[PDB]
Amino acid sequence: IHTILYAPNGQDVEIKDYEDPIRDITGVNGRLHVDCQYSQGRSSATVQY
Amino acid sequence: MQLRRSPGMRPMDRDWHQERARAREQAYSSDLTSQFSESEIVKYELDTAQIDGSDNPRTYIWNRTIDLFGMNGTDVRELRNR
Repeated sequence: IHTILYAPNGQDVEIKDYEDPIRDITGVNGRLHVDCQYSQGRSSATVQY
Repeated sequence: MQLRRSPGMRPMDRDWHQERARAREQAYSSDLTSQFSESEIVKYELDTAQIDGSDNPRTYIWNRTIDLFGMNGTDVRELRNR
């Protein structure tokens, strides 16, 4: 089972601070690109109630 | 003989330039009669200055009645996308 992480500005989560150029507002914004894929789904079993 | 007011000499007067620069900066419209003295319009040839309010900074500065966000005094021609 693969978790695939992509980030344009590094390896991992990117957090950016900013001021609004006009409005006396400050913010913080996080991003990360993620997918998850089985290489072999047969390698896995759920347990059911 | 030429005098500083005489029509062929106006372009050499520093003050004719400086006052035409003022007139462009203080106007809101090409309507000179409303905004200037007859004396100023004649002395500085304001008919021939490209006065239209496009050079006045107050055309572009925001001045809203209520200012919750510090928006007042911002000038649109200083923004990122200008």
